[PDB]
Amino acid sequence: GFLGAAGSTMGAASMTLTVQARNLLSGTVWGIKQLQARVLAVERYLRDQQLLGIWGCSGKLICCTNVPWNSSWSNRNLSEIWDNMTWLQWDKEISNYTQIIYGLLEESQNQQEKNEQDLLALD
Amino acid sequence: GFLGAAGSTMGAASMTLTVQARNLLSGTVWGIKQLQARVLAVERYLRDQQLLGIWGCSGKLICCTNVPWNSSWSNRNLSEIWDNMTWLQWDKEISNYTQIIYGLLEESQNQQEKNEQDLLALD
Amino acid sequence: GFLGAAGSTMGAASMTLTVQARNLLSGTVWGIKQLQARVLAVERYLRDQQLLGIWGCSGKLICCTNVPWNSSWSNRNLSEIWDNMTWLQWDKEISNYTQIIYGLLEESQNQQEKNEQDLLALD
Amino acid sequence: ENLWVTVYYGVPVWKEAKTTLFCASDARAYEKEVHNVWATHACVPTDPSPQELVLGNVTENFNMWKNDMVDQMHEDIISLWDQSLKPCVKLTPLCVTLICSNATVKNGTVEEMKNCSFNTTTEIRDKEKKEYALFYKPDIVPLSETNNTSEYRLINCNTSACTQACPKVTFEPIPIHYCAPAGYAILKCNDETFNGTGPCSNVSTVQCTHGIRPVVSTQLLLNGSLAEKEIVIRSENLTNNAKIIIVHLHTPVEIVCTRPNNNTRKSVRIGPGQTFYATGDIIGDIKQAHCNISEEKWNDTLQKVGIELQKHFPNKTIKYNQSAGGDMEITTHSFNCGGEFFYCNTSNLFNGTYNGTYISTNSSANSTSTITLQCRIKQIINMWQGVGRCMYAPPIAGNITCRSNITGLLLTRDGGTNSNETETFRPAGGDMRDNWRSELYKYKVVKIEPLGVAPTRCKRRV
Amino acid sequence: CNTSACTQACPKVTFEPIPIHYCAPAGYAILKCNDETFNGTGPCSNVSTVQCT
Amino acid sequence: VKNGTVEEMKNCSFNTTTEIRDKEKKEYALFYKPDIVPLSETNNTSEYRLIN
Ligand SMILES: *[C@@H]1O[C@H](CO)[C@@H](O[C@@H]2O[C@H](CO)[C@@H](O)[C@H](O)[C@H]2NC(C)=O)[C@H](O)[C@H]1NC(C)=O
Ligand SMILES: *[C@@H]1O[C@H](CO)[C@@H](O[C@@H]2O[C@H](CO)[C@@H](O)[C@H](O)[C@H]2NC(C)=O)[C@H](O)[C@H]1NC(C)=O
Repeated sequence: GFLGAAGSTMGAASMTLTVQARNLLSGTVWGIKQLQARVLAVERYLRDQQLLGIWGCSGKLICCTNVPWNSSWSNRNLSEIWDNMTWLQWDKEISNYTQIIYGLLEESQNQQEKNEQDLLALD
Repeated sequence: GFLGAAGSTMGAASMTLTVQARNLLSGTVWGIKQLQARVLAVERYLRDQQLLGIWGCSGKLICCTNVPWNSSWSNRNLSEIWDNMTWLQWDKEISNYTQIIYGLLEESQNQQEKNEQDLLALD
Repeated sequence: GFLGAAGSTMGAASMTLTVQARNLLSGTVWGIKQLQARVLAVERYLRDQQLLGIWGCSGKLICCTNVPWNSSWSNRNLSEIWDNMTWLQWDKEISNYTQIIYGLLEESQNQQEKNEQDLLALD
Repeated sequence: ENLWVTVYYGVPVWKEAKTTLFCASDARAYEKEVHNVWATHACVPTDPSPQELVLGNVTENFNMWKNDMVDQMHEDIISLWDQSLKPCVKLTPLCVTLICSNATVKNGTVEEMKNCSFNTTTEIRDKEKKEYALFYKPDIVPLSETNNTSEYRLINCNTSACTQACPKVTFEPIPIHYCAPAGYAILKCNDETFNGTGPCSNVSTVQCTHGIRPVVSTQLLLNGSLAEKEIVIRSENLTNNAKIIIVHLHTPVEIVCTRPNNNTRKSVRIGPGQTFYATGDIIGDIKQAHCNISEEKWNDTLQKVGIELQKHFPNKTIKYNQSAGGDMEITTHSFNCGGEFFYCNTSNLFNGTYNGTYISTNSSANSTSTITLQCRIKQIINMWQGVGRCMYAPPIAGNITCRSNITGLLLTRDGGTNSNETETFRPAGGDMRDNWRSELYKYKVVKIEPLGVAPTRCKRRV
Repeated sequence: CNTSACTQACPKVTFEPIPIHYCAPAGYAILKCNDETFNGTGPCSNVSTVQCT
Repeated sequence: VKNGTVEEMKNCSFNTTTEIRDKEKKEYALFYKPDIVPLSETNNTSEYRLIN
């Protein structure tokens, strides 16, 4: 199912993610707007892949990072997230702090890359 | 050569694969069909890269996996594959069991990712 | 800044590279040439990513390799590169030997991949 | 416990968004050279192999009146109709000092036709000859205010020019499907008690919509979908009488229209290499084209609609009356079938009342008591204004009949004051968006956002 | 003037049959048979990959 | 309009096709002198033409 994991818990929904990112081509051309859907879908996919790659996450959907989790973002227990809450509710509740997390991930990835380059080279 | 490895053995043909995947842009626009070739080529390339990436193979053409090889698929000796057989003949002989291999690779990659996430975290 | 690192030294300019590779969509369609900019930008981005990936560098902007640096290419000291020289001047001075470096990187990546495949398998 | 941020890709999270969908049709064969206006020329063949997967733990809000999908469908239909009228002939020299005579046809209750002779340009473009044709009275206007009963003119040539419809295209409303592009999804509400708004407890993700019939109608809905359990009433706001109230039936009502006249197709060389088709002569007697429905079933359907309406109006009686005046294109049920455009006076249908007493028609083995509506056939069509409205529909030889199913009604209330418990319902028409609004009310288009962030107890392996 | 209308050819265009080439798009290839005894069908023992015709 | 230093306009009457495309009526309009040219080289001060 394309959205078979929707409605389940976050832990249950964190499985078989590959079916969520296997969109293919469709339709026959009638005018320029038909091709605009294809090119904008390609641009969105490339944007998502580039955003995921600049954080040090390439080729893997699940990617654990080293940025600490601030308690002020959600301030809810672990049993309130992965046991009963759904992904849509969690996204609606956490969308207010996406930019800070993205900036922290970018800074952490750059810092880790620079530290790796410094430590590997000086030996 | 774009197809210089064609006609040789599988072992001989498993070299300089980079020349097989370096297609670039071409042509000047006359109508919408001229641009349709470009966008469909881009879509095919993205589809191939996404299919290769969901198996745990990103940025590498040769990618050894952990899925066991069933003897019923080919039931031929190793000397009958990498010594005299060509890639076209092998593809024509093995195209009947591509879906099973793809599904096994997807399941194995998901299982390995989940096991890695579980083992790294619990330490 | 999109080009905030321009004009500084190579060492100073080798920071916050992510802002240099975060181009997104823009414009509304008027004719086919408007869409041609989008598709050619996508093709150029895919070409750059493919060229970077065939050298063994996927998902990382900085990528140290094992190819030796020939002294005949620049024959200048390390203090003449990373201390005062800018990226534009360095590119204008080093553009005459890009093809040799690209070929060496491709050959080295293929050789390393084959050696890894041989050494991992025979154990 | 200490938590760390982790990014997940391929997450089923969606938000409302706007996008252009793709039209699709079944595997229809090309058959003859004649091809449909909106099939096998601007859409793609589809495959019903993917099914609607039901999400059993989601509560998604749905809206009907605030939806751009119907607007996009209307724009696409307008664009297709504009495109179809380009390659067909431009006519031009037809509107001249037509000389119309009573001819062999004599007085009668039928709408009748006028035999008009006029000068037409022959194959030589600097020479003229005499030709004649039969025209409908609504398509004929007196030339000047002066008293002259012999000189007439077409209704056109005071407005934008007219393009004759090609004879090699058909106006058959074949079903079509709407499919979302990549990265988008379509959610369908399977609940049968959907009143137009509010949450849906049974949602399903579907690849494409079902067959959508683009039938052109104003007062009634023909060849539409059927309700699951009972008649369902939809309206943006019952308090506002200016709005249009839709009633979706549960059981269809059979309707049979017919044109007993046996017309003859003529051919006149109007311009070089382009022909003009008109009615040459009528063979036999002159009769009235008419539509028939069954009186008992129509009365039962009206009573069902009345009891359904009485839920919102407990202390007010229901009354059905005629349309509130207007021009012929507004007050009459206008539709097209077989290639001919009919305008039927529906004043004899909506004549009744319901104050809360149920009446059942039992026995009546000889139930041939039917209700017949007279209709007027038009050739000049101005269905969509401001986009090349004028169109000439060529006539078709022989007598025709069209059997269809009424599946919905469109009504409008009227105001009142001082404890006026005699509110009445009248037929409604005009805007064409409402016709297709009742068919795509279940589908919502959403955009998938696969990037997500969650806390979990893990760290990068260094 | 008994059939469809006629359009005069422009005097500023020429009908010279200049040679043209056909090139496949990206992801496709063109195979040319170099055998001189090709009767229309059957296998080719001398095939060559070419960018354009 | 009479003589003056202004560029002035010419009042020209002509036959126009009415709503009937095989009938003509008389109409008139004011046109600028640069937009009006004599029809023919022959001497005629009453018959004129558009510059196009
Ligand atoms: C409609 O009018 C036209 C003439 O305006 C009729 O055509 C003429 O009919 C008479 C009677 O048969 C013939 O003698 C003439 O030769 C016809 N003239 C032409 C030019 O065809 C025509 O018959 C009338 N149609 C009807 C149904 O009365
Ligand atoms: C032209 O009219 C005749 C009769 O007036 C039609 O023949 C009838 O068609 C109906 C179709 O529903 C049948 O049920 C009847 O049995 C037919 N015969 C009679 C005597 O009514 C004929 O179909 C009409 N032309 C077209 C093209 O439909």
